[PDB]
Amino acid sequence: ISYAAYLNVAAQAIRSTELQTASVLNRSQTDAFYTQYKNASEPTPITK
Amino acid sequence: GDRQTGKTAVALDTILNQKRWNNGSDESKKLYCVYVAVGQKRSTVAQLVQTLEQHDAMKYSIIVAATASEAAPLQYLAPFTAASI
Amino acid sequence: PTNVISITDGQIFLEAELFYKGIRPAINVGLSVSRVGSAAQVKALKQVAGSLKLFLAQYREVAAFAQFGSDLDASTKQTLVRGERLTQLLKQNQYSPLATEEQVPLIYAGVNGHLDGIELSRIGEFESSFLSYLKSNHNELLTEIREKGELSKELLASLKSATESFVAT
Amino acid sequence: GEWFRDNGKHALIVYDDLSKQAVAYRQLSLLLRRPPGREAYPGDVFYLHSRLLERAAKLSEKEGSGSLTALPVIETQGGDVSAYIPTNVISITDGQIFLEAELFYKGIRPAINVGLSVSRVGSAAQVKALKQVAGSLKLFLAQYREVAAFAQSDLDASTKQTLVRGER
Amino acid sequence: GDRQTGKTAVALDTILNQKRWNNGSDESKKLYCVYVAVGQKRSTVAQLVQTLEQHDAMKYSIIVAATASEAAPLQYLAPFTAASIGEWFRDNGKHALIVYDDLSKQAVAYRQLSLLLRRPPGREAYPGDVFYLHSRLLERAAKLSEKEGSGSLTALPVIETQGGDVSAYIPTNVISITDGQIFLEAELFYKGIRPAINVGLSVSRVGSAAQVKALKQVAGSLKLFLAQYREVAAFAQSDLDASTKQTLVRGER
Amino acid sequence: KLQFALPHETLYSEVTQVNLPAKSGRIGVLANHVPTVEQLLPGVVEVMEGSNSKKFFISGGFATVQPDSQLCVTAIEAPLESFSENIKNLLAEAKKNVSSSREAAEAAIQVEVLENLQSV
Amino acid sequence: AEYFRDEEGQDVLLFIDNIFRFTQAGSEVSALLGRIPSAVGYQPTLATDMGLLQERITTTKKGSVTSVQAVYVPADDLTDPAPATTFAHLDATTVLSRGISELGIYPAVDPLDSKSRLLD
Amino acid sequence: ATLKEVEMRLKSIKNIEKITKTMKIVASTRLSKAEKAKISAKKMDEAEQLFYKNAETKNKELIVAITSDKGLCGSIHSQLAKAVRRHLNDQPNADIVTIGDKIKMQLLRTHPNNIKLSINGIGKDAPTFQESALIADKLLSVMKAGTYPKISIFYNDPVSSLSFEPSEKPIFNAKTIEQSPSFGKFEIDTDANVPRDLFEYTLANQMLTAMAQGYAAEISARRNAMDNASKNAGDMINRYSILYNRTRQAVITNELVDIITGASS
Amino acid sequence: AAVVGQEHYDVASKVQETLQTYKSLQDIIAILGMDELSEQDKLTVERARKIQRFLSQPFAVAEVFTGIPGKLVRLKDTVASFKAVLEGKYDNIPEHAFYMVGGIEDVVAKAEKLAA
Amino acid sequence: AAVVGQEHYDVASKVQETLQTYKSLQDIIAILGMDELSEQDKLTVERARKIQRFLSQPFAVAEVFTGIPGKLVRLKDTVASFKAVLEGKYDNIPEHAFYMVGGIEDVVAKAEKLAA
Repeated sequence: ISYAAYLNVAAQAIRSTELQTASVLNRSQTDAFYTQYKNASEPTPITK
Repeated sequence: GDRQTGKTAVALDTILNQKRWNNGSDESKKLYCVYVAVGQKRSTVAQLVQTLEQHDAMKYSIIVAATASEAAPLQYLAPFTAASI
Repeated sequence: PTNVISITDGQIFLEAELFYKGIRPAINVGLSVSRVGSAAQVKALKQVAGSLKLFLAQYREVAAFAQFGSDLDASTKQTLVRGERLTQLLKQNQYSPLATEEQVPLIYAGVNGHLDGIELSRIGEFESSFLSYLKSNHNELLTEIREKGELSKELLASLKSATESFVAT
Repeated sequence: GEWFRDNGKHALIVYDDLSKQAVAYRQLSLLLRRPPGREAYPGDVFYLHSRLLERAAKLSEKEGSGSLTALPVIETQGGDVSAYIPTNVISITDGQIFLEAELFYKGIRPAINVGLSVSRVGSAAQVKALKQVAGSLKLFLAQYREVAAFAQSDLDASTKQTLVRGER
Repeated sequence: GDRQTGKTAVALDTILNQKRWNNGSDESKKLYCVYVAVGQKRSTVAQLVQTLEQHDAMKYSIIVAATASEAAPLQYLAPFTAASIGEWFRDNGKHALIVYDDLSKQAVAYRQLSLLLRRPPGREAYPGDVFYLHSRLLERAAKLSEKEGSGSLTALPVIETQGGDVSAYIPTNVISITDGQIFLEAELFYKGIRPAINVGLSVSRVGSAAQVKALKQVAGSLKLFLAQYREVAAFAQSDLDASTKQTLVRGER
Repeated sequence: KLQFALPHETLYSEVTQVNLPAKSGRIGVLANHVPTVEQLLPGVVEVMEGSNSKKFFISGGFATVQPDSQLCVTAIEAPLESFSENIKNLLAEAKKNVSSSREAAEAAIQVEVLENLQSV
Repeated sequence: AEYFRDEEGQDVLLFIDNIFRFTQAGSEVSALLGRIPSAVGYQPTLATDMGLLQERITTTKKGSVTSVQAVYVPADDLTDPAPATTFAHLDATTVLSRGISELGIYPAVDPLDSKSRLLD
Repeated sequence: ATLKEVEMRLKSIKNIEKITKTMKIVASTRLSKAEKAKISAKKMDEAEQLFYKNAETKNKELIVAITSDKGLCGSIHSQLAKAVRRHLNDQPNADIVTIGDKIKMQLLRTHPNNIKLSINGIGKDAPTFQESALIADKLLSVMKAGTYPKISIFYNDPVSSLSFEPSEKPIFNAKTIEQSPSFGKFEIDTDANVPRDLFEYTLANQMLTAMAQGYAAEISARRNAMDNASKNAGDMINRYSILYNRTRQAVITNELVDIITGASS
Repeated sequence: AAVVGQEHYDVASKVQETLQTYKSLQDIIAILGMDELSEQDKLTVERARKIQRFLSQPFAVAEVFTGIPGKLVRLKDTVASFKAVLEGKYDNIPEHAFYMVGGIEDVVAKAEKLAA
Repeated sequence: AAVVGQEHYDVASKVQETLQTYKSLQDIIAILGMDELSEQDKLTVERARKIQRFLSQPFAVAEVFTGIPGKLVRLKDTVASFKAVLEGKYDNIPEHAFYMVGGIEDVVAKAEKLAA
């Protein structure tokens, strides 16, 4: 898997004893979608 | 709706689709149309009768008129005597 | 004006601004009413125009929201897309009446969203052509609409099929 | 009321509603062909109301402190206060209480909008105990009015505290 | 223009300037200027009189007075009488001027009279014959032909618009009669432009070939230019383009 | 010196000795160490600037001694104490997750983090 | 006041309360007299009566009355004829504010709002 | 009525003025956090840039752009749209990944073909490492970013706290990193996958920075716009207030004439 | 709350407040949008829209107006049904499934009708 | 559309509708701006601003008063001139190019003047 995805997962796990502030938790927990497009035609907004 | 901005034309439209029934049979569906024109100029009326004659609708239209010149009593009196007809 | 409004059984508002806006005939349909409603008109035309009023009313609400620059969801844009075509459908040339037999199809088509599909620009082209197509083939249908003034299940289906047949163009 | 007032006593007279007194004077005047005036009310409608509203009094203490509290009621037709009869009366009376429709709907009964209510005599006839513990109340509510202009998000803590205090 | 913006003062400056024309030898150059003070406090007029005698301009000028204290019939007849004096100069062929401050108060006076004559109030409660009054008054002022001695009696009537309401019956009625108007912007007056002129709500069209040719050549297209300044400052809240910026810079200077 | 930087925070933007776990095993950098680029593995990091030593649990990043002796450390997030019992409990659950499941790789990374936790 | 001014030479200062109620009183007197109410009800002779009052308030050779008047704006509409007529007489306007008094500034006077033509 | 229709419309404008005021305050509050983050973020980025500069690394084509899903933040969206469009004249065939519905809509008009990947759900959000990382992971897989040896990113550099200038930067792929002249001063193995990893790590770090610069500019612009909105609404309030006052008087006068006419009889 | 009883009053009070909120927020929704208003506000707006068309009820004498059969609902039944709606037990029912309904059964039935 | 011809009527129709739209959005434009209104509308508005300016035509009797030589434009010329502008053929040059001048040929020339 991609290096920055690897680090991301590690960072998210790392915000776990928990003590953490909301902003830490937010950088490690966000909801979104990615709507792919085409050369037009859009593969639907799938949760990122 | 605002003055004679085709306001007059709305009435003429009714007459025109009623051309189909009037020309057509069915006496009880023949709306012999009565157009009452109050306060309007002779020129306006003159254009209307030509339009109507072109559209062959003065074969079933009645025009009751009280032109702008034609008196205030006659203008007051014009709808009620149109009503009688 | 107030006195007459009370006396009359309907008001048929026409608005000048909507004339300039290019709705000719310009009818302010929001204030155009017949308090009693439909039964003084043809049954066929009553059936077809059943949700035409609802669509236009929804279009009006939706159209208003859009001008405040708030982003539109798809549901509003279904309404918007349907509504726009309908507005163009309403427009008619002065001194051009239309036989009821040839007003029933156009409204059926519109309400059944065949014209909501068809592009706004070519709505005017479609109306003329649609009538021509029915004149060629389903002129029997036009006669029936005139003669019987109602649309049977079969006739409604036939009419649906006719519009569908002319979905090409 | 004068008998009570004269006896030195105090009493409360609630004239409800002077708006209907006004109309009656209008009807009377117009029918007597007496000159019409602003808002088709006779011009001495002011004179009538003022005469009435000055009979309410708290006498000198040598005259035995004869009070006669009054609370006239004016009915606002379309919430109009610019109207000739309201404008006149507001000026004549010292104090007004102006209730607002939204507050009534929002279940705030009394629906009095104390933004538009004032008393001039005020704290002279406020219980001392109640004055002490509601100087603060005036200030809190004053802030609450200003802090009503935040009603969305990202706001100062002070604003959030105010919202809690004010709403409660 | 608007109330006590030194409305009078703008006109006063004209009267003063004509002192190298009003002490100017040529009688064509000599104006005999009339200041009609209507509805003005007699004290303020006395200060004006002192100003005029300080600028020694009083000797070529007349003051006609129908103060606020002075009664409405006197006020009503106040412009008419003044114009007769003006006509005496005019009918000597001699050039003259009459500045009427304020015809708006003459309207209020005629309103008062009409109401007190039980004559029905016209539009904006100002009598329906208010137009007739102004028109008969205004069209006396003229540049006569050489045959008639080339009479002059220039007219600068001073209308006090309350709230700058220029749709108002009396202002519109006056505007249609008059040739050119000099509307003054209060906001600019306050905001340190004295005199403060609306660069398009002041118009004229009869003075342009009667003005000095030097000041026609130099002033060529400047009205347009400052209506490009007007455009530039219209859309500034135009471009950062050097031409537009240059116009803003020129305009400010 | 040392730039030690996170997106929303900076830990230590003349640092004398730094001990780092990198894709090269463990590397210690002391004063002048010739300029490197090494990707920092998820790490337990000790930074000493003078004799004073600060102990960090760091979510990895990238490490670069610059030629001008600016030790650019970039990492996503961290103290050691902040990471630190409930975390041990959670990781047991996460260990269970590895049995089923990118999510497969993710749970494997969580086990790597569990190793990193075990280091504490 | 005039006995003081004219016949004791004194400069005196005469306060008036609401000049709205002066106008209002006059408006009523026209209507009572039956005289056609001039625009916004006010007496047709509104201007002349005020004119006499405020030209008997002036500096004579003998003395001078000066008057500070209290203007209670009619529904905060200064476009109304009665404020305009008042403003004709006024040489200064003093614009007290309670907002300003609430800034603890007594003088209540709102300085920017207050304007005079006597300031020159 | 004139009077009632004026009055209600004027009330609407008044409420609008108040809301745009309210928003301007809330915007300022929101802005402070955005900027604070952006300092730290930008500092972090500079350290990576320290490598790229000293390395002299330098540079189909990718275009990425960042703006919110939401509108009414001023012309952030459309100044950015124009500057993307300027660089879309520079290469029409480049594949645009649009992060934000607003930038998507404007660009969709100039070319809809180039829209290849897009992000919905970023709009309201403040910069977050997780989002940038995930977008990067998808960017690598879906768009095969390295295949395009040119990458270009667009954002709004918040030039002043009243201004925003749209700005762009490249993200250095492993091929570039490989052939950079100073890369021996930096020491790493020839068997290392560090170029392709450093590419990936800085794909997210640069993208996050691009988001931070943009977001701060966006919220700042929104504050500015909402302040100016309050003012514009105010001017109209005043104009219609004069109309209202005149109309109030007009009703009284017209009614009065009727009263007089009646009295005369 | 005693003349027509506490329940009737309370239910109706909730309606009044909810609607008054909806109307006030209607202005905010107009430019800013409903999404820029809180989760609580969004639920209140959603309830209000549902209530808004819950008011809609056809009449027997609007079998010639709208041509839609009338609906009659018992007094007790109306009070109960509004209480339920407010409790949000029927906030799983579409807005248009409150349009021109009668009782609670009808509100559910029109949800089923839309479902099919 | 036949009294003065279909082409004339079509040209006029588009002008009336376009200008009416521009006027309709004047409230919104003023409170906000055009960078907070639709792109589609902004094109229309920009076209309309040009059209608005196009309508200028100093008169020959106003030539003195404006100070700008008179402009008299033939009807046959007029239909052509507006048609082109409506199709945006020459829309790409300053709004001031259209300002205070007559015919399409003149606008083009005044663009050349401005360009210098």
